[PDB]
Amino acid sequence: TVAAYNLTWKSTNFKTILEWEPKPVNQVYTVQISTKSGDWKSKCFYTTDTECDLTDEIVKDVKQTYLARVFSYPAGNVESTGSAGEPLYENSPEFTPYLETNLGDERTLVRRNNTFLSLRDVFGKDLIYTLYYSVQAVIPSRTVNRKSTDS
Amino acid sequence: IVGGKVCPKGECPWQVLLLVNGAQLCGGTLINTIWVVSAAHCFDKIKNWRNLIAVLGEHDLSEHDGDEQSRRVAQVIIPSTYVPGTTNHDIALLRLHQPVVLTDHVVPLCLPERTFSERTLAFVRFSLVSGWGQLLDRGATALELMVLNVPRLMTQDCLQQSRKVGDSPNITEYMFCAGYSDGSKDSCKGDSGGPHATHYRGTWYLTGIVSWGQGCATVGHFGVYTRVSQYIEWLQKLMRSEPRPGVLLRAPFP
Amino acid sequence: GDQCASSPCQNGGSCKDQLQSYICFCLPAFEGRNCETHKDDQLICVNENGGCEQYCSDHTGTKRSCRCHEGYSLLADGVSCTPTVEYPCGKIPILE
Ligand SMILES: C[C@@H]1CCCC[C@H]1Oc1cccc(-c2nc3cc(C(N)=[NH2+])c(F)cc3[nH]2)c1[O-]
Repeated sequence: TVAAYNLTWKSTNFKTILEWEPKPVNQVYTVQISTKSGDWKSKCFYTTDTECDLTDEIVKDVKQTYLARVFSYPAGNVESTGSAGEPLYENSPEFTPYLETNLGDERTLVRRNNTFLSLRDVFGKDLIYTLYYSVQAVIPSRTVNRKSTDS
Repeated sequence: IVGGKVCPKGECPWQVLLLVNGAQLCGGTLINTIWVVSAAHCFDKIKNWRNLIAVLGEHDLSEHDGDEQSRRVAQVIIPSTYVPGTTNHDIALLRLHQPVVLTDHVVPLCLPERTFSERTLAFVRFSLVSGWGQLLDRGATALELMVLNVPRLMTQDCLQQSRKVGDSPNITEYMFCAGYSDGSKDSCKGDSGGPHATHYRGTWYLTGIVSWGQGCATVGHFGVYTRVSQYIEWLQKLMRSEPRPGVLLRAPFP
Repeated sequence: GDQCASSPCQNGGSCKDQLQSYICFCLPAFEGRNCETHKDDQLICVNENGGCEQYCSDHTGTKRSCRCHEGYSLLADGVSCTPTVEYPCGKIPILE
């Protein structure tokens, strides 16, 4: 079995997908996501895909930092394990939705009481826009992806 | 236990204390009124086999209150694969001479089904480890039972984070690591044999046995626990066997 | 699918166009880039213990069955267990 590599997070307005490599050759992958002190939850069970949508889990607490890992199982033997009786896996980067998702009134993939929240309902005063003095959304208190793009 | 807290009286009802001639030996866990699970190395040097006792209901080693029960250990069964002096196959199943009575201070910890353990418990992050062992490496052992919540790690992550040498064996499939690498918390000497219990949807189960590590709370190190999921078959089969006429018994493993 | 133009969002989702990319706002029961996975079709034991309180068994072409530990009995709902003894294991009496 080979371990996945290049695990990346692709996130815009909280829609979060993890992507990795390789394209499997007779093997499947399962993903587990957690917060540093939470239990791991599995997703995309035994898939051949190289991406896993995690939105549902990260929008529960966008202010948490999540960590994810991808397990690689030979196809046919989803009970394969390595020398230490565990499945081969690789971890992703940590991701803190609130400080790392990309931006584009707009609604986000964050839901509250079965509905969706919007950019301001989530970034309240951390969100400002620009004109020149066209528009761009900016969250000046960020480290990364502080501005969005324009329209 | 280093960096733990006192387990309030009765919150660790499965905790066993093994004594040899009145002296503290190791900890143990109660799986049912007559069977206790501990670590196999705790009996590497026992020559006073009929001076081995288990205490349940125990909390405060100095004073005596009603709650404690003592039973002699009739048999100690360890894997045939354990080698005296090592840390692999570090599990011991003890058959008490008479059962204990269950009370609010004496309750067994459920011994889970292998699949449930491997598949669900193994991914619960924190479990509690407890004992009356040293409170710091080479420090003073405790008097009131101590308990600590430790995070579990998959070996890849353990091997990846731990520092290269010391008298540190390998992490086999029969072990697992849990703990902190910043030397703040960990299990220690005196806790050996005791439990690593996981709480899953209202019940607690036995996932590990306190086994070994580099010192206690050594920086760049984690505590290593016997992975009980690998012996459930073995345990259950033994707890249904008929008494055979030895005190130390090495039972076939697998 | 291609960005919005080719209605990429399945099972009732709505597409939002981005910088070429799009985002699909799925419905409560589906997730995935293109709202393609049905949350309601992964009732297996590796998925949050199949929803079972204690033990889970997966079965060929038939739903998974939840079970209990000795001293416990499975309840009506098919997932929960109740103790049928005084001191059921893994329970702490003073916290009961
Ligand atoms: C009671 C037996 C009698 C035979 C020789 C070893 C002795 O037990 C021990 C003697 C010295 C140290 C330990 C011991 N240190 C330990 C350290 C750790 C840890 N770093 N988390 C642990 F989990 C268990 C330990 N057990 C220990 O369990």
